[PDB]
Amino acid sequence: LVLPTYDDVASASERIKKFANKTPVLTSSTVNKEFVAEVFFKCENFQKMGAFKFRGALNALSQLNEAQRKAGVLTFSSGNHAQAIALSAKILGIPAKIIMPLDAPEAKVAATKGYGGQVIMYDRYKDDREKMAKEISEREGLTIIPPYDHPHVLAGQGTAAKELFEEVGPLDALFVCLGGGGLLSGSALAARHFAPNCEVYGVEPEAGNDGQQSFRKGSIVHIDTPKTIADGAQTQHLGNYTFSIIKEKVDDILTVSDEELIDCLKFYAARMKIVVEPTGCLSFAAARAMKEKLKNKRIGIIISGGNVDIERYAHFLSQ
Amino acid sequence: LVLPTYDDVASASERIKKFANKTPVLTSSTVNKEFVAEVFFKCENFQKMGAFKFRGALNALSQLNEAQRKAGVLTFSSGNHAQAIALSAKILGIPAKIIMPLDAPEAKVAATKGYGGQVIMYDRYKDDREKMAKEISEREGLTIIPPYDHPHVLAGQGTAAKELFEEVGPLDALFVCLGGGGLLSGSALAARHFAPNCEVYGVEPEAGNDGQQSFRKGSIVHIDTPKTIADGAQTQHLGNYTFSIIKEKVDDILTVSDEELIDCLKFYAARMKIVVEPTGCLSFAAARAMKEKLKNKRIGIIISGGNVDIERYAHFLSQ
Ligand SMILES: *C[C@@H](NCc1c(COP(=O)(O)O)cnc(C)c1O)C(=O)O
Ligand SMILES: *C[C@@H](NCc1c(COP(=O)(O)O)cnc(C)c1O)C(=O)O
Ligand SMILES: [Mg+2]
Ligand SMILES: [Mg+2]
Repeated sequence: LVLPTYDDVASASERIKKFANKTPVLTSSTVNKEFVAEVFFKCENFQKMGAFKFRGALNALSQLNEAQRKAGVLTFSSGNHAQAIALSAKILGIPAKIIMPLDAPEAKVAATKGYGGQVIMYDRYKDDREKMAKEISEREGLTIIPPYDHPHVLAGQGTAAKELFEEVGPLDALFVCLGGGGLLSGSALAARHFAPNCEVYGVEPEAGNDGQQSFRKGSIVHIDTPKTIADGAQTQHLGNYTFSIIKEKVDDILTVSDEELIDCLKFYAARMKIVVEPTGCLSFAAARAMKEKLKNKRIGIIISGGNVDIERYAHFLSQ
Repeated sequence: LVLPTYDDVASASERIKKFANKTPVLTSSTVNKEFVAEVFFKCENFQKMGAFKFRGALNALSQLNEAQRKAGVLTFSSGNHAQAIALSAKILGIPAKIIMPLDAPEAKVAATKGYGGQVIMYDRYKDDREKMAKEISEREGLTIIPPYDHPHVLAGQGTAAKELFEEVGPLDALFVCLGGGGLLSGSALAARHFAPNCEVYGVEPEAGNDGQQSFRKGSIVHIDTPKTIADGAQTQHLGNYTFSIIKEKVDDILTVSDEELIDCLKFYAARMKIVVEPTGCLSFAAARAMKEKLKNKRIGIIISGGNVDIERYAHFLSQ
């Protein structure tokens, strides 16, 4: 397995520079005073299509040759990669078919269809979406662009962390949300380059801690689809490419409860005035849980996305 | 009445440069495509203490001499000026007494007390807060720093628009929220300097359209405290300083219903991933109402603040 390196992340910055947002970095006096540290939040919830996924989607599709682009692409996603792929595809004039979980946030399904993506659904807790993807693409001659286990995809995701380090310099610790591992693996590549001594932390919801288990065990652990509000991290196992990198460049994998996620979501709205989806609350929820360790340090927090159904979001804020 | 000019706004930029945030400017593809225009949002909901008020408070208090600072200051506010004054006062070691409406968002009262401000309350719909302010300050020897009708205060507020023009250049139109007129007057001064031909629009909630009435009539119109969710724009009349400027440098005053505000609040959360308080939704709500007029133009939208009680905010999002 030929693994991507930091070079690919740097090259990805160039391919997306034309359409991606150089998301702002926010800081909070309450957080810094509370943590007795300097905390920097990379806001991918302000990225095109509301999440960091646009980076990986565009970097991947941009490397498709003329025949591939015209032939069309296929992907499976919990919603954000689906939107990112649809948007990127429309921009490049590429036909796109997307396989989405039936219980995906309606806002994610709607944006995907609006961007021009043909949606097909699956049962997140019982269906084998990859098997569906493979067969469909094999039968229709479509190029599969995985939501995370692909060199171009993960290298692209790493551009967010790249921008964070270039804007604020080396950090003592970096917290990243963890689903399949594309964001974490890409971020780890950036971290090792800009700050080789940065502690890189992956964060998964407690019910879906396969990644953590894999990291401890040394091999990929498979679990049944986890029940959690972090709808963007219900993966059953890590990707092969992503795990190979996570295994060597990640320092630890933490978990937080849905309860902790909700408190974090309320914190973001109330104190930082931003809308963050549950999955985007993993990194900060974990950081809060270990504030004692972050005293007098510089911490980076990746805010992966803000795509939620408003009705659902209002409900969370009400807890 | 000696009116402040753009010079004061420029000098205010210097006095606050040490503690104020140079809030980011956001743009949205949905908005630009919907409006067929380039729309720039100045996010004061990311300012220190969650609103644009920090600018005017700091600029004013920074111009207090040693005796005045030690003597302490007093103010009356619906909540944001209260927080801004409290924060600014703590930074400068100034004792601060604040008069707040009993039905002010609990988050605003709490932050004011947390910043170290002594709070005293009044009945927004029946009490004469200015009379209370005058007597209390006269009896205790305190310097009154008005929430808007004061040269330093309004000049300070104008620094947000100053940053907006310096960052994106002249605009065809600028929408600003309107309560007492400090933000609008200050913004108008900045607009006339950076883009003398910019259309400057003030926006008030329909029930509290005294400002609009004043602008048409040519004199200050007084109304009973308006009932509206725009808790930051329930002023009964415009300030003397602010109206004198609004009268000469503002092109029109528009109104929007609370219903329109709620739709705007949901839009900000859903599409732009930011938390905006009802009062902060006036400017954009109006702009949407006249999109036809903004076609193929460059529009500036001031997002004045994001201070809301989460419970209340969740409730609005649920409509
Ligand atoms: C790819 C998947 N999106 C997931 C997601 C993550 C986790 O990313 P990784 O799966 O490990 O790469 C973190 N935050 C958010 C907001 C989202 O969506 C998809 O959408 O298909
Ligand atoms: C000063 C007052 N704050 C009001 C406010 C406005 C309107 O400002 P002007 O009163 O005309 O200067 C617009 N948006 C927000 C969010 C707020 O608070 C106060 O807090 O005392
Ligand atoms: Mg997992
Ligand atoms: Mg009014």
